[PDB]
Amino acid sequence: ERDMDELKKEVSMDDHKLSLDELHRKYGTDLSRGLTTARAAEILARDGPNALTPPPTTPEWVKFCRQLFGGFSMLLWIGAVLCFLAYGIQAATEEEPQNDNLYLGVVLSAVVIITGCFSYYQEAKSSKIMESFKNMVPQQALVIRNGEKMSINAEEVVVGDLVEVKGGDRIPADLRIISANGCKVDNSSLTGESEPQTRSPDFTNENPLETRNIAFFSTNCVEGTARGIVVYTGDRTVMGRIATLASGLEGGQTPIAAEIEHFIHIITGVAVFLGVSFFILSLILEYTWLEAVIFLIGIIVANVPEGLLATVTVCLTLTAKRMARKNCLVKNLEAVETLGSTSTICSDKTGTLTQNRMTVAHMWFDNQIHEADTTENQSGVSFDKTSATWLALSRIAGLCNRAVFQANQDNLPILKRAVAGDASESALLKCIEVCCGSVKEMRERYTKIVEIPFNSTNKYQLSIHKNANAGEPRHLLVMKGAPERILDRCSSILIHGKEQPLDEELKDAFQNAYLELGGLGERVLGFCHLLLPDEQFPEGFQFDTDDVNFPVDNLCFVGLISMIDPPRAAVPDAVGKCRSAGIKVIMVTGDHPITAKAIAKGVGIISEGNETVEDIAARLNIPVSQVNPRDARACVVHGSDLKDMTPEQLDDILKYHTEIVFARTSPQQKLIIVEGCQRQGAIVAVTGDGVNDSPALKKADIGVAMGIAGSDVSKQAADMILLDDNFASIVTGVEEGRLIFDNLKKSIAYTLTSNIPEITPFLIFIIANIPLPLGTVTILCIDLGTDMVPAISLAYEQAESDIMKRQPRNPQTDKLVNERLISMAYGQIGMIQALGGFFTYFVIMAENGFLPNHLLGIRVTWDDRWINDVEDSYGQQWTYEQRKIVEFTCHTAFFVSIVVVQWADLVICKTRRNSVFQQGMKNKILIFGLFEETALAAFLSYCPGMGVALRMYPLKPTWWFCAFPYSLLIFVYDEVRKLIIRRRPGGWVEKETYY
Amino acid sequence: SEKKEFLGRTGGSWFKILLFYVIFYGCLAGIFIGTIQVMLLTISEFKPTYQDRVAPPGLTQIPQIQKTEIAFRPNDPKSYMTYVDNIDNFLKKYRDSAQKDDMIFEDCGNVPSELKDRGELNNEQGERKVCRFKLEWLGNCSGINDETYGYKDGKPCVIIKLNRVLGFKPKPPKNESLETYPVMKYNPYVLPVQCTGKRDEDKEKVGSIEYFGLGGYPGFPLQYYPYYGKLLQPKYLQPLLAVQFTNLTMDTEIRIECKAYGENIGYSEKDRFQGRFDVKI
Amino acid sequence: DPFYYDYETVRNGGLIFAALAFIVGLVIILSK
Ligand SMILES: C[C@@H]1O[C@@H](O[C@H]2C[C@@H](O)[C@]3(CO)[C@H]4[C@H](O)C[C@]5(C)[C@@H](C6=CC(=O)OC6)CC[C@]5(O)[C@@H]4CC[C@]3(O)C2)[C@H](O)[C@H](O)[C@H]1O
Ligand SMILES: CC(C)CCC[C@@H](C)[C@H]1CC[C@H]2[C@@H]3CC=C4C[C@@H](O)CC[C@]4(C)[C@H]3CC[C@]12C
Ligand SMILES: CC(C)CCC[C@@H](C)[C@H]1CC[C@H]2[C@@H]3CC=C4C[C@@H](O)CC[C@]4(C)[C@H]3CC[C@]12C
Ligand SMILES: [Mg+2]
Ligand SMILES: [Mg+2]
Ligand SMILES: [Mg+2]
Repeated sequence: ERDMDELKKEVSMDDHKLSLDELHRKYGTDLSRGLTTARAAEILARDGPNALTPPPTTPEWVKFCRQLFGGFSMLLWIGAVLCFLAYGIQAATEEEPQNDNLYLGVVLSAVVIITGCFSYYQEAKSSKIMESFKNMVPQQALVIRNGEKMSINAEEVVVGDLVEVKGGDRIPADLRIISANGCKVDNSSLTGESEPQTRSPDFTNENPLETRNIAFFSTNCVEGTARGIVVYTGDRTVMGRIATLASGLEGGQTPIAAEIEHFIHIITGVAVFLGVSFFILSLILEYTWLEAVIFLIGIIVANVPEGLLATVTVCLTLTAKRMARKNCLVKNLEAVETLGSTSTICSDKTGTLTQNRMTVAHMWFDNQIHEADTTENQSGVSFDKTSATWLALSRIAGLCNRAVFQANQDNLPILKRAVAGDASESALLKCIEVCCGSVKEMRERYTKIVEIPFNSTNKYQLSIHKNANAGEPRHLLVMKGAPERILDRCSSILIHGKEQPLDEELKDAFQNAYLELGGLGERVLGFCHLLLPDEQFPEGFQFDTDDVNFPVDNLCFVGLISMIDPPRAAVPDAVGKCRSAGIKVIMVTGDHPITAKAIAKGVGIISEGNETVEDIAARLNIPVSQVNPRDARACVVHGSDLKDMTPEQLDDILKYHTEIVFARTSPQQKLIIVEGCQRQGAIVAVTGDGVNDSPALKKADIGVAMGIAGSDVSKQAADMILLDDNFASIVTGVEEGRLIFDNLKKSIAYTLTSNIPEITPFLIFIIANIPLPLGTVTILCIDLGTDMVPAISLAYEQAESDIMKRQPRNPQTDKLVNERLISMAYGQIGMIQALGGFFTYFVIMAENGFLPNHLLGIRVTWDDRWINDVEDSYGQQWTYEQRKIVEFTCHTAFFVSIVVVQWADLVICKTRRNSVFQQGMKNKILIFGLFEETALAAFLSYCPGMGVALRMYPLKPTWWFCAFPYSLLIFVYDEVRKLIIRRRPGGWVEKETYY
Repeated sequence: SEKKEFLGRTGGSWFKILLFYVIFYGCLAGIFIGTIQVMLLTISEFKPTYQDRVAPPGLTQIPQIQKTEIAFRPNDPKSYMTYVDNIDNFLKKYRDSAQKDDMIFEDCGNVPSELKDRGELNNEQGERKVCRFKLEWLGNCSGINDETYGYKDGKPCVIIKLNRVLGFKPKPPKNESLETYPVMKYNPYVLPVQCTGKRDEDKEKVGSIEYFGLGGYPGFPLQYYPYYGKLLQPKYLQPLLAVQFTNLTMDTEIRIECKAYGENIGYSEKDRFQGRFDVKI
Repeated sequence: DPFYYDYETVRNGGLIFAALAFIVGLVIILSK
């Protein structure tokens, strides 16, 4: 299969260039009569129906398992297995862990299971809402067999049978065009070409993709009619190969998951360091290998942050919820953050950056160019329509067209409403409908007699009607066509309602105007009219298209009409915000260079003032090869050159040019550009619409498709989708992703601060041989019991500064959890928390008759069930359950004290840099975190029967206030730390602490 | 690991970091010791702050077992050496030669008598005297030289002892007492104890019970109470009560529960040694 | 007797607080 996907990454080839003789000699077909019914029915069952094999991915609900493993749920899994193993070793004697260690493993297991359940439910919900969006309407092909046209199901079409396509019809399979009349197909999705390309029987370009003798699958035919023999069917077609390639690539590891892996390696690192060093230490004193192993497992497992999976998953889920609120839907749960880490965005032009709707831009009147309103809501400026030249031109443009408003468009806005016709004809129709009034009564005002549709050669389209005016009953003739040819066929010029001959001054003014608008990226169509000598051509004269009835030369040229597809409204602002974020924007398109660069300048991918090599060569009147490419900050790379390029050349291009636009690029080349960007070691986001973006959007670190105007294949290959087709969301994304990162740290930090006061009680327990300060149940009531709500609330923290001002993070340098962070949580704050806990501990025990210095070495006799006389400092005798009750009352106050220091830890974790007096307590979820936390702890302590159940006993009032000064110390310490960090950003406190 | 110039991982500034942690952890330590010091300033030298936890005092045995079971061969010396040595080290403090001093010791009634109240909890009066306890008070079990001496060797014997609680003044059951089983009539001045095979249910019971108390009285004299603490009354000798089982079934294991009765006494079903007692033999 | 501590009043106080702070936090979450 490797060889297969090696053959799918290579651009295609074909038989497209042949004589029709050799075409049907090879295919064994009749040109006019197609094939026989029996032959078609033979080929249909020979290989397979015409359709793509349904997407190879249909994971059974057993895919649940996918969410139960990952990289972190694995750590919790081995944690649980170590727990169960430890219990197994503890079956060596009669043992308590029935209430301790087995419960610990089962709890870990429950956490993994539930987390997987939730994440899987979210992803599955996204899957469902994606399934609902699938609307597939069967479109039956019109075939021709045994001389008769039969319209049959598209999936019944075979190889090498004659097929006819008409206006609006979708191309059934890959065809070789034998004949054509006025046929413009829409290739916008497949090859990326914006304007409809004419299709002809003739061989034009060597590359089968840009040639005119081939029609492609999934392309809609704009206008005209055509006949062709089917070259390819089903999965063997072009987009079928694109789809099978896109389905056969790999997602790649997300930066977030990688950071999680690094983090895990750290935590397990200190886990086994402590475990081993303490195993050795414990063997150094007394305890046998049994007890020693028990201690090893106890520590390594204790170092595992049980609730951190839950909290992180919930966090990602929350941000994902907001993304969904903005109608930005991410297929994958961990692909939400990726945007924030993206240093380069490769975007396609048509369908993505643009509205993909051809619209009239500038016009030519009286040797003057006037810009129309190109906005969708018509919020711009209208030209001056008082001029009669505009009246004449508008009448010409409106009267000769194939464009017709379809039946059901009435209430809809004249722009966004549907039109049956060509691109140019649609734009013209809409413009004339808005500006000059209704084109209905105006088109039927003049009665069309005999018209010539745009020819295969010279492409001139003319029509001629009677006169609707009062004074002059002359026969009116109108023609539109390419500026140069109509320049060849015209003599007279119209200005301000009165004619003239052509003088080379204003003729070349017209020329330079045409080259200006053409160089501006817009496509220009020349418009002319000639009234006729009704004396020579009477009112009864019936003239046909056989010969020339009308003086094809010496016409009256009126003006030019240029058109282009505008960018979507939120696009320029979005690109600006992206460039402000430090993200490099590179347009990647298979469109023509002239339009590509223009659009790029329009949206701001290429800024004002920057010049390409060709621009410098143009201004200085020197050969293009002369100027130094280093002097060119912006570049447009023709697709022709990219095929001959090596990796070093692409690297140099990407390095030495800030504003880059790749034009006339095939899908595979898009893939190569993306991979080239990844060779630089930089995170990549790609945005596209059609199937040509399917290989790119798949391979990219994160893909982004368009909900409506995007195709199905690239929608499947994308890791993210925009439902409302709002480009601005991308900015929000890189905003969101950049924020959620910071909060995550905080979140993580918080829980990891809890482990030090969690672990140490069982540590010194082994060391100083003191009664156990902190039980297992309490610890579970901390990690999963209390800290949950604050840790989640830490996700509702906002930006501490402008996040879109800073440069994108460095994956190698900037880490999620790094040495600084551990230096903080484990090193400093957690230690103070532990001190607070042991303080409370000693307070309780000392107040009940057991002094701290006496408490050393007691546990041996203390944990003994059968010693019921145990002397405190006062000389009193304690039974087992009595002193164990005291110890259990020490557990609860230790737990509460943990909550108490977690107050201060929560507040200070709320902000990594800013002082709390700045960022404010404005987060409400945080406040409720505190209240709920305290109330929960107090409940656990004081709820009836909890001394029987969890063996948590009520606390005397004073107990509660023992942990206060340590918490205050934590707050003050981190506050002055977050002071000095602000004041001295050299900085020692900044390098060592700030995380 | 190492390159120029760093020690794994980054070793240039190590002095700064480690100094910072020395000072830091030093401050943390000092702070903790401070809080603990004030905490220790708030604790009394005479009476503990909370006595509510030990409130139902427990009953304990002289040969504390692995788990509540005396199982030994009446023949093999090495069988009961454990128990025997335990009782030896237990009653080593009670010898007539062990208490010589009339200074720190007081010769009290040969018969159970009223509670002895000495001053207050404070140090106003000096170190308090302690009543004497003669080993003769327990006959046939460890009385001086003559007999046993095998310490239950012919037939099982165990002394029961009440736990010590500061200021505790044991209240014996009223003379109106409800079904306390055969007991003597001296009830006002002593805290009583009685033993049975199984408590409230059908019994395997085989036994013959002989009690040695103060003056041959099955219970603790109140004249040894209240206990004034380790500080005010060091070398304090608490009352002891010997219980011998003469007739028993030898090769079969039976269980025995001893209960102490009184108003100041209470029992926990969860704590089997609290207020009551359990031994398998 | 010093051997009697009132755990029930302390308990009541704890639970009552719990209810108060919990419902207060509920008031905080809902900002109208
Ligand atoms: C004196 C010593 O202690 C007694 O047992 C000790 C070992 C073992 O039994 C346990 C229960 O299994 C350990 C267990 O190992 C690991 C923990 C689950 C671990 C945690 C991971 C985590 O995430 O949270 C906490 C830290 C301590 C822990 O909470 C318990 C604490 C109670 C204890 O019971 C103590 C026996 O008496 C033994 O025989 C004697 O040697
Ligand atoms: C400077 C400020 C912020 C605090 C100064 C620290 C010292 C002097 C304070 C902080 C915490 C305090 C303790 C809190 C707990 C109580 C328990 C009570 O049963 C006896 C006193 C005692 C132990 C307090 C004594 C003084 C104490 C140790
Ligand atoms: C909410 C934040 C800002 C902390 C401030 C409130 C603190 C000081 C309050 C809230 C919870 C409170 C406790 C609620 C439980 C009761 C039980 C009672 O038998 C003794 C007092 C005691 C133990 C309270 C002491 C004061 C307490 C610790
Ligand atoms: Mg992907
Ligand atoms: Mg596109
Ligand atoms: Mg933890």
